[PDB]
Amino acid sequence: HEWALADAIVRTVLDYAQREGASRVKAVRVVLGELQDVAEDIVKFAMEQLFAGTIAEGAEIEFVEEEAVFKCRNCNYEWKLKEVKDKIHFIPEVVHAFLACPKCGSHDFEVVKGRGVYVAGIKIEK
Amino acid sequence: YLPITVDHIAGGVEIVVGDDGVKEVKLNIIEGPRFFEAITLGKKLDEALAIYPRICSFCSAAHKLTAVEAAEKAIGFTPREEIQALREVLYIGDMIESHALHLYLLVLPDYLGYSGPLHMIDEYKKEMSIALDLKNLGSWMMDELGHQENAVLGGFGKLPDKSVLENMKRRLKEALPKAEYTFELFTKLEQYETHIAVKPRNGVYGIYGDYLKASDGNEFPSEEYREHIKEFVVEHSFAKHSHYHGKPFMVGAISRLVNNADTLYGRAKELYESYKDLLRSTNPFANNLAQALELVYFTERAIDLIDEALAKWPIRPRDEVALKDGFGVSTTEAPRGVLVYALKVENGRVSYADIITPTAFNLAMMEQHVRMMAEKKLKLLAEMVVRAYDPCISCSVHVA
Ligand SMILES: [Zn+2]
Repeated sequence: HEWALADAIVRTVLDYAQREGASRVKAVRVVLGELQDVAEDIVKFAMEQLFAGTIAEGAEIEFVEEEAVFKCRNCNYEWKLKEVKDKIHFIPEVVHAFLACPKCGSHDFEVVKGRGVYVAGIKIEK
Repeated sequence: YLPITVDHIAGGVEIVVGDDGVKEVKLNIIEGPRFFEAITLGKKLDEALAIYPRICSFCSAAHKLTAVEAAEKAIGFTPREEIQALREVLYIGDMIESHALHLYLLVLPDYLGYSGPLHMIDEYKKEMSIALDLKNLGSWMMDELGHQENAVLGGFGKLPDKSVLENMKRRLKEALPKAEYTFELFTKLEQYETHIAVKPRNGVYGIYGDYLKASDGNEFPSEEYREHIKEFVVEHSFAKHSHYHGKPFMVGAISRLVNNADTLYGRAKELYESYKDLLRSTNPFANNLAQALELVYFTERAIDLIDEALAKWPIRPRDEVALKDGFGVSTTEAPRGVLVYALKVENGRVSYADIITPTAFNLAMMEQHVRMMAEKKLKLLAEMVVRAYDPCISCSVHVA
């Protein structure tokens, strides 16, 4: 969810600022996996709202979307999501069952990149 | 800027239990529509009116139906009685669908202990038949009158044929005994399992029905009043509770029955006069039963509205002229409870937007409804307490 994710981000950033003794936060850059169905505008907004009343208020939020990388072990083959994108309703779904390894015929492919979300850049003012 | 790496490890309720008893109960089940309230502004009135039904679209049609009202309430222009009654008809269909779905798919597995595929042949055959009939009826009403983008300000985009309306009336006439049977079935099943205590009820008050109204409903009613909303859970806050008159209160079918009892008529009035004791103003579960009663009332009233709609055979959607600096606060009565739409318009564009959901009203008392004393199993009881309020979606998590 957008608000819960943004809340996690806010709490985490405020905690880190409480660790480094930051007086104020000026800018925040967050890298998000494309597997997340959250809308960037909603998340950004929620972050902007929960930052109010804190030292991280008025910070510039920048989102960086990373791609998703799948790797099937049945033939040790790696492929991307954009390749399977072009091949309409309910297009996004859990890749666990929705799609296979396009080469072998077995769907047990391990998610390597694009599943998680992490903060990339923080502008600390102390 | 400076680049670093912090991997972030990423809807239900949480109850922390203990050997000496339960200590802390908390929930973060819904988000704030604030985002929409900030993106709908600056856009066209119709644009914002197209963005609004995105919030809790599980019951979409209701929102766009009160939004427009607020818009009219902003421009001062009043819709005709015919189109108003039509809005009330669509509203009724939505009500029927939502309540049928909720009551039968959620409350019946709670009491009958069903899980997995709800379709069974040993039982729930006639009940699934009825539920499907009601669902299909309501959804068909919404598909005919309303897919989407049908309801426009001042007047509608497209109106169905009169024959479809007559046939709809016939369908209702055929659907009534199933709603009566539903009311019976929900008159049979259990209340308070016990969670029963003083809960303020809150529901709008209309002249003939609790469908649409301009005055809030409480032991001390009010036409336009803003109640104290409290930001809670701040450590783990996802939403802000609401305190009417400085106290947790409840909305829903129960509230509409308590406040608008005398406004009721027909078979529903008789069933109410009969089961007057079974639905108490202090029990969350009776709401379910009440909804079943509302599956009867709104089935009959609709017909009258149709006979109010056939008062004028030629029907044409009127048009309105926008008004600058216009404040319009429509307070409707969604199936979830009273829904609030506050819209102030300036220069034909959105200036102020404040939308409040019934779920937010029920959240405080639902948090207060937890006097559950059991030793697990209790997750199911809590889930029944929650589904007694008809949430959009819910789940129980117990920390031991
Ligand atoms: Zn493979």
